[PDB]
Amino acid sequence: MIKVEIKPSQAQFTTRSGVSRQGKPYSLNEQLCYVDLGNEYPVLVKITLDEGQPAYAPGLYTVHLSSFKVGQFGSLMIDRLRLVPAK
Repeated sequence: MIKVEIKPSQAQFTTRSGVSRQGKPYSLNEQLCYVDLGNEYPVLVKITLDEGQPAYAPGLYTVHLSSFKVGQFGSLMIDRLRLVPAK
């Protein structure tokens, strides 16, 4: 479990439907690169939704280390480029 600090500056959240788009069944809601853990201020870490997750909480959120399928995919890639767990 890792923590992120998705600031409200770009914390837009659009509820995703079952099928928002034939290509992408769920809408994307990415914010910025923020993590509550690192050298000091939010390090550069995005909680890439990757349509596998919705936007959650503005300001502060947590990007699970297991914020991706492990073993089932083998990679934390499912929709697009994803960042490894912050630490």
